[PDB]
Amino acid sequence: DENRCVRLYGPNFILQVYSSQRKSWHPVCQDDWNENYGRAACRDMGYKNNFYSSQGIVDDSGSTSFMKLNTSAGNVDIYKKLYHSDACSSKAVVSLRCIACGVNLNIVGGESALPGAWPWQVSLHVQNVHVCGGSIITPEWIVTAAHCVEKPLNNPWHWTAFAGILRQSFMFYGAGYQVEKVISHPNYDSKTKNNDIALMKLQKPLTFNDLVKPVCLPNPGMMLQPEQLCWISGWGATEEKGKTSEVLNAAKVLLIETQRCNSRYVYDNLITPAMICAGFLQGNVDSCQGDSGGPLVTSKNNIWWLIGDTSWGSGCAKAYRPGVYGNVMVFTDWIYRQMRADGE
Amino acid sequence: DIQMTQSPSSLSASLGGKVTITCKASQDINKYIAWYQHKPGKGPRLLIHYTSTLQPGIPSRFSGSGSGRDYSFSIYNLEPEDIATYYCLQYYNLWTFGGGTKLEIK
Amino acid sequence: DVVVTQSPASLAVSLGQRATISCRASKSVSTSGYSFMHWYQQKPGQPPKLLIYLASNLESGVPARFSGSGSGTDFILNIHPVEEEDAATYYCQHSRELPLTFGAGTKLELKRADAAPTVSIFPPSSEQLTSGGASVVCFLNNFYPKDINVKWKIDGSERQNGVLNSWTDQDSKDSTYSMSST
Amino acid sequence: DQVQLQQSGAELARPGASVKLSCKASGYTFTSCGISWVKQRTGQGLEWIGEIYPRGGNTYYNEKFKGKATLTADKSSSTAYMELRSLTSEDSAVYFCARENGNYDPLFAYWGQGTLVTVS
Amino acid sequence: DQVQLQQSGPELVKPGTSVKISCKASGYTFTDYYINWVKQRPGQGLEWIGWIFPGSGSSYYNAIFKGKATLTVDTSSNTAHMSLSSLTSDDSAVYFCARGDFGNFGGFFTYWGQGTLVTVSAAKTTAPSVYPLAPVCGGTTGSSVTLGCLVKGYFPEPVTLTWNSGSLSSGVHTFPALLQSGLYTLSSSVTVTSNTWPSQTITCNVAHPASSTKV
Repeated sequence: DENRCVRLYGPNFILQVYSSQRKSWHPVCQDDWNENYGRAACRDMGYKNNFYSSQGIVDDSGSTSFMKLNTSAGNVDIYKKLYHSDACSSKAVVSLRCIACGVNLNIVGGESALPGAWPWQVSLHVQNVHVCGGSIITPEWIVTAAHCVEKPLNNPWHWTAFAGILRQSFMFYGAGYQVEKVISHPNYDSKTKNNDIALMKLQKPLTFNDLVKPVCLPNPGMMLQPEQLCWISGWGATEEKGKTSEVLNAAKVLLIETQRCNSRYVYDNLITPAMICAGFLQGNVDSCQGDSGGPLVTSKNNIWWLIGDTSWGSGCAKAYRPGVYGNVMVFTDWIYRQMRADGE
Repeated sequence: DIQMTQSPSSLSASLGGKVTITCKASQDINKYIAWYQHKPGKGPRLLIHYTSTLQPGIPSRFSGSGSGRDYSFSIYNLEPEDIATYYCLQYYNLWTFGGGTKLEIK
Repeated sequence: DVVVTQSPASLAVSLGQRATISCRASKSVSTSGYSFMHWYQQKPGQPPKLLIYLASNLESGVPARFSGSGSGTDFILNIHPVEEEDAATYYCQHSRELPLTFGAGTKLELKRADAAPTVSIFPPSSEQLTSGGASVVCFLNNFYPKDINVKWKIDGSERQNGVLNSWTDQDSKDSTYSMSST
Repeated sequence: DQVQLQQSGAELARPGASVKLSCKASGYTFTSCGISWVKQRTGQGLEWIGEIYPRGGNTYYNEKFKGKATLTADKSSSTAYMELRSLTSEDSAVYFCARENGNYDPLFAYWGQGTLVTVS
Repeated sequence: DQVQLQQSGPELVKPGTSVKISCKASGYTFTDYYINWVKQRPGQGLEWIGWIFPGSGSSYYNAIFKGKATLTVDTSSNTAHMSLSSLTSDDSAVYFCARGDFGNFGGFFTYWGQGTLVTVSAAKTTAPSVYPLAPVCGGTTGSSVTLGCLVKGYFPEPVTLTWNSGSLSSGVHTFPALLQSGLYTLSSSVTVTSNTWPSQTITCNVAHPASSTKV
């Protein structure tokens, strides 16, 4: 089954369709575009009746060839009625937001977070005790780390997620959401964490208020700076080997280039293309133990994107040891596959 | 919600003549209008889709047209078989029907 | 669980003085930099009124005389200067964990110069005897302190039998008391 | 085979009760397309209730009918359902089950035979 | 748009039954704040029943009230309900609906309701008998004439009292009612200048919510 033949590109959510004739992705044209076609495209990506809006935007990508729509066709697929074209009647392409995400109301050495600042933050408990966190990306799905749900914890009935709550003493049974499924990455290597990402599904979909909201996943072609201004949060130990924090802290870290994070005085080429370091080589800010899987978000275009998820580290209050996170950008396709293949 | 206002609400037409039923939209539906027949108990039948196409096996005397927010649908040489409550449907954003028009001979 | 203990059970202070109410907890309520001890104020017939939250933060719309301090297990509420309107019951509340609990309260009292009651005797009205019941009511007004007693001299002869007394609360305008004997 | 969308027979129920209509579909891959429910009233003309997609259960509803209707489907049996709650005096319509041509052609070319729902 | 929490009125209910206390919340985004419930027996301090998250509906019941008070919300109308089950004599108290902080981070209640007095007894309702009180002619020394009103035998608390349709409030001493022989008796008084009593109309007004009794 191969059905990831449509995608959104970059911060503007430029809908694209794949053409084997040119073996390239071409943005769709806005002329004669049905909005129900946009709804269908959103469903074909794994969105349970989640559709925000479609609008025409002058192409913000770098494609000279487009995909015009044949309105004389009928009862065919999206790729069947789209034909290659080098221009648009209206100088605008299709922009497709398939969900309302990325809006928020606005850890060692990280100031406490206010309610509504990081609504996607999740605290996952195993035995009424917080093990690690995740990220709300959909009323049902959560993005976390694979090393969190290693055996014996790979069964879905151990876990209960507490989203919308910032206090760990107010996370009582009957406040969280039982997890239906836990879908770790098949290519997760425990010895050397490479594809350390995992999912979680809830029996009861989350209701989104100012306190609870999703975080946009990174579409392809997200031009991020070599040192982009990111944010982290979680209930980790504020002191090396300290106890779990009662309150949800936040910190302002900066992405570190992979070419620099693999030097000899650093993790020494241990970082694979599936991982992204963040933090400071000087130190004083990192995601310590207890906030694994936690969000690493970045703001761009008024949207917070799940850049990565906490994976591992060699120490928190240390220099030349930035936090290492999974590259959610790499895993977005697998995430979409697992979200589509729900039920079958 | 793309509302639609179909007029005239009813028309006593002349057999063997001509008639045109007007439908208008609350948005630009990119000519994604469809016209359905409605026999009293034989279920609706699709006649026109996209303002310019008649679903195969349908009389050529049926034809519609339009653009923007106002659309038209006309049928000439009226026969007894054409007595029905015609509707305009937009499938540009979700789905919406017209008000319907009773096409009764005079 | 945490049980807050609030002492004293009552504190009488002259106007213009400093009134200190102390609340202690079974275990520390301070963690992560926040001291979850909050102070309220309830006046007769009114719902409580959050004065201080998180043990040092003054709620908007509260006079600056009220002051909060403390950490861990020991907390204090200060009122200085004490105004006549400050006579109420003050509750300390912990929100460190669940279930949240309140203190037992500390009824505040105002010290003022003593005044004698303004006695009044009201023989029963016409409407009362139309049903066959009798009741004589005596009104004592604007006296201090509230530890006052009365006795009846119907026809000049002492009588106790059924005696019913009712006191008001410290007035916020004169800090005095009132009573009714019937 | 002509794509058939046999609906349940006409039903009646007391006001404030619930009626669960069914529309069994044959002649096409039930999971490939989507199924719509269209209301047909005397005086009020035709109306649109919502859409059910058997592949994943994705549902779309009209503003009026939120809560009043609950679309449902079961892929294995190959038949879709629509549940009406708190039926009242005005919920008496000939509800039509219609299959849209395709996911990229939301045209109601095929319709159910109709199920006259009346409220006591 | 000042925030307001408006509870229902007093309830006189028989032992063993149940009563549903409502509290309509207005002036703020309902789902963003927790709504707490607190009990207070007459002169006995406050007692935390539990809270309920309007956004999700998660309710925490203090172990004392678990199985006695059930918390539910009406998000559509922005209202919160509390239902007390198997009411006994002890259940009678004043119940306050309060709104916690923004995220329920601090767990402190900044806005409260007016309270809802719950009386739980099998006694039959009665109507107050108001007997206006006027001074004697043999004790009119100076000008400090005192006049009042007496309410006796009514049931149950509370009863509204007023003077001159609210035109007079200074010196209005309303004294608490007392359970005398199984019924509640309430009194009041007023002090004004002697020259005003004959030239001005001074009368009291009552309003018993249970059995409407203006007099």
